[PDB]
Amino acid sequence: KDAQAIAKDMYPGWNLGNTLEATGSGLDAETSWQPTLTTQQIIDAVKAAGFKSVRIPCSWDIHSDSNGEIDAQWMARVKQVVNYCINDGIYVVLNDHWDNGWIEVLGFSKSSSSYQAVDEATITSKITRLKDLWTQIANEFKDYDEHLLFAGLNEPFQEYSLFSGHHEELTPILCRYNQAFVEAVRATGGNNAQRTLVVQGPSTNINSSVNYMTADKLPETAGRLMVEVHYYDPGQFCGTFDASGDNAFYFWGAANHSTDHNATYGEEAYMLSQFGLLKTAYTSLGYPVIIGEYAALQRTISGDQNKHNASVKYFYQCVNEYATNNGIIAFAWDTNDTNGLNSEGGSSTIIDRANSAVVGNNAMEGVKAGVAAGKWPFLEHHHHHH
Repeated sequence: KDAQAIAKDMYPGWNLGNTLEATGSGLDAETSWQPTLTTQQIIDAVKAAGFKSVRIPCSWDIHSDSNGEIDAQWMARVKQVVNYCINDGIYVVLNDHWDNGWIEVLGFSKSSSSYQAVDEATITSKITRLKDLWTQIANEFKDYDEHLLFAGLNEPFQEYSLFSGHHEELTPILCRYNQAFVEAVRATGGNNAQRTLVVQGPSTNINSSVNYMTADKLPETAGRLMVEVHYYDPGQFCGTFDASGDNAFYFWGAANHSTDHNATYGEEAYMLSQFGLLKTAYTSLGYPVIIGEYAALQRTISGDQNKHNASVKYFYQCVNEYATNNGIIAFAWDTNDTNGLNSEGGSSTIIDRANSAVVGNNAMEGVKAGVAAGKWPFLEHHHHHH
């Protein structure tokens, strides 16, 4: 089944956050940034809640030896986690994540502390490492069917203090990396020739992506390729910046404002506009898009708790409704932080992994409502049964 075919069955998505991407060297890294060892029961709970796809952030360079070989025990563990999903018919988006910045930062600057332009030797060196890691991964997973997707990178050059203002310069480099990932995986043949692969836009940023990474620059024609961006506007509601205290947003959506801590930008019209850009650039041209991460903070607040809860619901609802309508699959960022939900600072956690249950009921209700309201657009060249 090709990208259009799987996309329509993929929404809504969920992330196994703060898990396999942690930058530890051992299998214990899985429980280093969150507490709960993944199990089949946990993944069953993700399905039971209504999610159809799981993105698995995963680090690999950090689990490699000095010759670049990925630890066999790490690889076996990632495969077990993938298999929990595949056993349930869940689609999996397995990536290479920040991974201590080996490419996310150092593919684009020669320094992690200040911006120092890379040269051809750096770029070709990073291409070769990227193809090495992806050859290993792809070969390991070669016999998995279309339920397994690979995503080559995560948030290329997202680090603002280094890369702000350099997106035009850096996007052509990212296009080379994305092409390298695709080439390496396709070369391994077998199901890997036919698997849908996911390439990332500049800073996984909508505006930069649709500007600098137009469809003619993608590494394959439409068919078995998707494009990934992330979506965290407005950051004071979503958790990326200025998101606790006086500058935080607790209320979101025209109908949900309260006494104070109201979102002042980034509400429903803004979201719709942004998602529309992705339709125009990619999904209308036969490249499904994944919003690989999004979230809102669910908090406990001293003000109007019901209005905050409604705001969280409504945000998840809008993301998933507007994504579906635009041929976009959205994946909730969830780090299994149950305690933050009981504080002003909040948490985006929906699944209580330790109890294999939903604890983020407002967010979850919103996801469900959004998916239900959405109408997936079909871009076909032949009759399908429907």
